[PDB]
Amino acid sequence: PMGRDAAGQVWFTGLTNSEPGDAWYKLPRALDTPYREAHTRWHGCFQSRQR
Amino acid sequence: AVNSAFSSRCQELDDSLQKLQYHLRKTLTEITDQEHQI
Amino acid sequence: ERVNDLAFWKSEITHELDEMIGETNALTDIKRRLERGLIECQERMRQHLDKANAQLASDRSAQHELEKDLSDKQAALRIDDKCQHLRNTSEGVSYFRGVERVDATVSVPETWAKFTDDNVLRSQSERAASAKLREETENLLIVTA
Amino acid sequence: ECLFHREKRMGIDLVHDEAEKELLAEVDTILCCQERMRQHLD
Amino acid sequence: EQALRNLEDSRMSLEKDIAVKTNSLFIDRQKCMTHRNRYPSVLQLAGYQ
Amino acid sequence: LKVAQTRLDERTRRPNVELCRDMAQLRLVNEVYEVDETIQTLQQRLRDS
Amino acid sequence: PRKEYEVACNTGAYTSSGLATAGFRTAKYLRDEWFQNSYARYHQAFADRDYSERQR
Amino acid sequence: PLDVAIECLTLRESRRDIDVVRDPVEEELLKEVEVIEATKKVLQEKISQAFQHL
Amino acid sequence: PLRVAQTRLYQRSHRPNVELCRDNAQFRLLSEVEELNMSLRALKEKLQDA
Amino acid sequence: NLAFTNRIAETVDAKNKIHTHLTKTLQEIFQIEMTIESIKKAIKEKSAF
Amino acid sequence: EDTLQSLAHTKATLEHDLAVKANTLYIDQEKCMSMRNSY
Amino acid sequence: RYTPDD
Amino acid sequence: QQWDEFTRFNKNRAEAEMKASIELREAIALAIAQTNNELDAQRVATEFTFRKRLREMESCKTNTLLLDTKCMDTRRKLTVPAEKFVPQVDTFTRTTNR
Amino acid sequence: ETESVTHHDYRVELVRAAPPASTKPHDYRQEQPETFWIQRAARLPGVSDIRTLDTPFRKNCSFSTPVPLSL
Amino acid sequence: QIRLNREHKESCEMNWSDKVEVYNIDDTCSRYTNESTQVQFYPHSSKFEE
Amino acid sequence: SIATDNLQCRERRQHPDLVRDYVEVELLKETELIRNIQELLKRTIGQAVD
Repeated sequence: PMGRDAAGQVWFTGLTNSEPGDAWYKLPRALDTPYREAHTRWHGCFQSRQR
Repeated sequence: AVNSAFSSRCQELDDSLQKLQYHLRKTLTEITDQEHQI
Repeated sequence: ERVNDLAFWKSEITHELDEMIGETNALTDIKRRLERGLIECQERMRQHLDKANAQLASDRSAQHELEKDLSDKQAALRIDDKCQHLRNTSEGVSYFRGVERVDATVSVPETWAKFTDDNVLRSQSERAASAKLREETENLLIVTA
Repeated sequence: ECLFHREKRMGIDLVHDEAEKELLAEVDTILCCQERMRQHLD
Repeated sequence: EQALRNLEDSRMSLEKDIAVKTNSLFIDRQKCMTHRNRYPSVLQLAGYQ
Repeated sequence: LKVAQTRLDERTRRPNVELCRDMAQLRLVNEVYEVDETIQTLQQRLRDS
Repeated sequence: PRKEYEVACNTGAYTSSGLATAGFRTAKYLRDEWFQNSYARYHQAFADRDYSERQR
Repeated sequence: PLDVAIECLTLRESRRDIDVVRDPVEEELLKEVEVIEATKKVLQEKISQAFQHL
Repeated sequence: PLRVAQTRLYQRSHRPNVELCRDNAQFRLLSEVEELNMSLRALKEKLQDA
Repeated sequence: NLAFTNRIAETVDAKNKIHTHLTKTLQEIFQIEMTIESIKKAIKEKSAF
Repeated sequence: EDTLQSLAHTKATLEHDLAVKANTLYIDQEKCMSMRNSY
Repeated sequence: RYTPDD
Repeated sequence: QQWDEFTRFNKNRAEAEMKASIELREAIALAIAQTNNELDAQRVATEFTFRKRLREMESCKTNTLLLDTKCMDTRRKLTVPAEKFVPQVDTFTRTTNR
Repeated sequence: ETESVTHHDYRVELVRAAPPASTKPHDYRQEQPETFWIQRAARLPGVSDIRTLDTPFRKNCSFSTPVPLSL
Repeated sequence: QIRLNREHKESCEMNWSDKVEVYNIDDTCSRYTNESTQVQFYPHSSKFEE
Repeated sequence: SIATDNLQCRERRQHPDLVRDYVEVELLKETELIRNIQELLKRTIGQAVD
């Protein structure tokens, strides 16, 4: 908030408070998985080209 | 010259910290007195 | 392939910007009804009115970077696409000399991608805070009703 | 909004000048005059 | 009591700054010179001339 | 070699963050150097002929 | 006034800040800026002290 | 989490009168703090060793 | 019709490089956008008095 | 509004001059390269005698 | 060819500058008349 | 970081 | 002898180093895992104690209860996804001397 | 009436204002004056070990330690 | 001469191809009506000129 | 490598405490110096072998 209120909380840039790794025991994919496709889908082709 | 500059900077930071604790102690004292007064 | 990464990225940004557009418009309507309530607690409405008004500027404040990101990236696309269509025996192919062992660049691709994500991640987080801010008003309004 | 669109330029084209000064001044004057309006209303 | 509230805001800001400064001091005081202690000697830089 | 360089140059015009360290630039400079020594070798062959 | 003064203060061929009409300054600070912020937060609580003691 | 713990401790100074008594949650927060310190030291040493091997 | 015009502009916003052309059609489409906004909030303000 | 109009006019003039200079430079480069291959022609019939 | 290389350097220079000039012109033309029309 | 003159 | 000597020496040095590599990597991974697990467990302990605390007070008092709820809503930030979290307690700025 | 003829008659202005720029920041508190000694601190006969920053003239009291008192 | 002719052929074929896609898209698009489907709200900012 | 790691470490800092001073400027200076020394050495050894 710009004005009478201002709070200096630190929002987390989610990259380590998650389990992006996949396995057959992880495929249930609970709806709380922070799985924005942005990095993950991009990570797919990124590692594919890097290989 | 790199090493010299680094030493100067860290010493300045230490001075700042000293100032901060100097303030905190009397802050606590004033809070206690104000509570006594309220 | 690099250009395809950009087109993929801009579509995400193109999408991401669009939600706050409607989010802001709905938030504006919430404001007008409140000043009607002023014309129609009274300390509480004006306090929340200021609270909601301060959020209004913050939303467009959050936009600032996104248009800045959209603007400068597509300028590079001009360079990339021209380089993409840079061809042998073309017109502009000429013998410049000297600038081969030159580098002053701050980019490791995955870093660039996340900085784009960081701007996005802050953005919709603000949008959610906008939605909840609306909800308290009507409940307060109904309580005020 | 005009000031926002004013900042999208880059490169050597970031010059600060009289137009920016006048936009700043008119914003200030709008604020002060609406405050006068508030006082004369109250 | 409002002044007391202001005082507690000031103090909490103070300890927040304390924590920040302590972290920064630990970082720079620990990593830099300890890694720099491996700086080579002028002769081997000159190539064991 | 002409066209390879012509590709190499204009990427320096990228503004702040899209300025990128890439497979493009590094592979390009490798190609430039390689064709340079290739030219030298062909000149040697021409002398022999 | 103050805003035009500060924007005119630093406009030379040297590196400048990210101050503009709106948005946020980039986190990278400068010596004088950090010093002035320290002095401001310094004097704030100090003034709060005698603010309270005048009612004491 | 260290910052959250510190902030909660700062809030808990706003306790009044007889309500200022020793609580096990305070000890819990302290234990949090020293656990954080130990983890910090451990990972610092790990990073140092890794750098030397590099 | 506002939805129609928005869809029109959006799908017109996909022409490759040079073929993306500026003409009088965009000027119009914009003009309908603002005039529909005008009619919209005119109806909205009339709703209050209704 | 007045100030902004003045800015408009000055910028337009700058752009016009830049474009003219660009065109002239292109044409002159064409001239230079043609002369270069002319000399490249001359050398061999020089060597023949 | 050294002379030609100098020419090419200058050419690239002003060719780049024209782009930002046009960018500023388009920004101004989009901005001004659109918002400020009357009062 | 720029004046009109230059 | 010298050729085989230095060749084998450099060889063995290389394999020893590449083994140290793998063992260090394993150590790093396990350390990260165990640290995270113990942090989470002790946090759950804190939350249990706080719930009990709330229970006794429900069994200046309103001041304590307000403080309890306001510090309560802080802890959820640790676990809730960042995109969703936002404070829900007392965005009523009572501090006014500024 | 003016302050005096001396001030009025002998008033000269429009001189170059402000002192020359420092060309680098300075803090009095802990900056020591350099010397022919200090610039050539390494190449001097009377200079001890260079292992303390911001102050070369610090005595490396290390060798002085005997075996019972070596620390 | 063979090489040069083939190069210019390729360039002209490229430009004609682009013409083909843009024209086909426009014709397929034009069939819309007001009370139709395939029509959506698009709050896109009219910024389509570089 | 040492200088690059130091730059990364200095980047690793907290919000209300991060500045721009001699240390990073000077670090850039040593980086440039190192690189220039490298190509100079390469050229010198080339002339030597010739």
